[PDB]
Amino acid sequence: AVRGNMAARARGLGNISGNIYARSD
Amino acid sequence: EQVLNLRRLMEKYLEDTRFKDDFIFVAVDPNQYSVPYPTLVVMSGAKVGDHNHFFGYVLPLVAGLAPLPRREEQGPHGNILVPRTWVDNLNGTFINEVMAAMYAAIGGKSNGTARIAGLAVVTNEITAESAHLATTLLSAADNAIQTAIEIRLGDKLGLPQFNLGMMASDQPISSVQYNTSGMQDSDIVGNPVRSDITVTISNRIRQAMSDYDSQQRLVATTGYIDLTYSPQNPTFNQGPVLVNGYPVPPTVQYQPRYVMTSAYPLELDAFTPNTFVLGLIGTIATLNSGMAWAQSLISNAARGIGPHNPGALAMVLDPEVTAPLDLSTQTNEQIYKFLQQVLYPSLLISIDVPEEGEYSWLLRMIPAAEKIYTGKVEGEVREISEGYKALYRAFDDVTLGCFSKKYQYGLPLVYATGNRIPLGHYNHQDGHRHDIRDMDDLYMMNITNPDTVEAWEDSFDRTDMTMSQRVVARHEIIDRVLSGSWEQTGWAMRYDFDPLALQALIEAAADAGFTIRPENIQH
Amino acid sequence: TMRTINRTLSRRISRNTGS
Amino acid sequence: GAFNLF
Repeated sequence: AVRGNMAARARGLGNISGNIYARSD
Repeated sequence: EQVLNLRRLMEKYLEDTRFKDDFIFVAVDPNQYSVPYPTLVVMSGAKVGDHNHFFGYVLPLVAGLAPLPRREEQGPHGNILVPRTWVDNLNGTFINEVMAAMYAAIGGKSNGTARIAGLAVVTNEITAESAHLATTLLSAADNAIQTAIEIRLGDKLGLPQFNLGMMASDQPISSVQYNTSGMQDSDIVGNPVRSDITVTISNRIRQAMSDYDSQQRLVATTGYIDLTYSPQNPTFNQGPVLVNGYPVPPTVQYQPRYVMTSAYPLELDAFTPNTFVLGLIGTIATLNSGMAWAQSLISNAARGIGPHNPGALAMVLDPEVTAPLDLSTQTNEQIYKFLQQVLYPSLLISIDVPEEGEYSWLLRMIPAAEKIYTGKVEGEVREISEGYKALYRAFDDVTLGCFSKKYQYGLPLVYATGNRIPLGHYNHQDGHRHDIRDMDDLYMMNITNPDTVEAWEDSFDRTDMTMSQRVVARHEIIDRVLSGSWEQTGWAMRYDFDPLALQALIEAAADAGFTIRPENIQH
Repeated sequence: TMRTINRTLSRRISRNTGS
Repeated sequence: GAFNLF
């Protein structure tokens, strides 16, 4: 067979919305 | 004699306050009940209408007893011996005996109703000089009982719950600390917990006229970073792997993973699932602020050769290399460039759920939401389970009803990995006790031979292996590595979240008027 | 609002007491 | 089993 976990790659969180951060001034 | 001392200390502490008659203590011992260990039960009641409702907290004491032996099981090839711990002896008979004792304590079935609100095992001896531990246990039991009462009867008793609307007139902040040398965090019993990354969420206050500055700390979270083997197959005539719509170098074969180990309040008196959701939101927001999670590996690389050296990946990168590389003389950007060639630019969010402990009652909701649909016959639309409903309701209530508009009802929220993780501690060479969870993939790469690494990864990844086989393999590897000088205390299970659900939750929190300003992020 | 959260969501036994 | 104990 083939070693490794294939489902773990698809569950990664890449980026989130930028509106959660407080705006300067 | 452990039950008597603990009960005496609790009663002595309570004798001076105004809550003398609010608690009932029940002692259960094997000489009259079918229980494996001596236990103490702390009970409290609440009255709605003309009915009484009682809730109890169970505290078995196992200090001074012999450890459990191994059990022989049935396998595909033959018979295997599986290790066991204290929690394995708490079956339905124990629950029935505890319920019978609780009912006998209050007077009978006609005097009210009784339910179990939590369970925690105490592995340390209790003497006549342990007032602090007794006070902490009493506080934890009271918090659990009050939270259960609120959850069950808030609508009838008019008891509110935390939500993001109470932080509208203030400025939340966050901070992160990377520490890996010295003592670690401790639990209520006093056992070490791995605390490689610590995140604190606070609130900023300024006086209107006097211009004074102060802050209020709410909750804290601890965890660490692990690695998972996940090679990419280009030879199957498939498209290239895209992360955030960007291709990756062909040499990347490892996926970073974040594991949460604990969460506790700092100045808040009550800890509810809503507070846990707030802490999770804060941790997610902080950890993604400019790739701040790689700072842990960058800092770990500054120590040089050691069990946590990230330079062991040089052997993966080049087969000719046979020794870990030393990166203590490289700049931060050089280390980042080196890491970019072997690691995926993404993070996996996971959590360890203990089978028993101080906050197991709170954290048991995550496993309950893994099963979405009950197989009951339906007229038109399939029925949805109760744990999923509870988790969805908590998520929607924290964000004031925006999660429902952002996320579709019925989509997955939690996945199960199927790995059972042991809990314990061992003696470190620096004179302190360290968490048994220090043994990970990097430790095997830096300390052991590639065969052990392959066996560890196969045990963590193979799908044609039962739970007992994986447990036996990991136990054998740990015993061989540590020469048998360690102690086990319990079990834990690992679950991970859905990234789409997390993104929807972040968007809903942003849409509710909640913002956070990290204060410690560098570069 | 956040200043008196312990009054709104109170518990009988508190871990911290102060001097 | 512990999660469904009580």
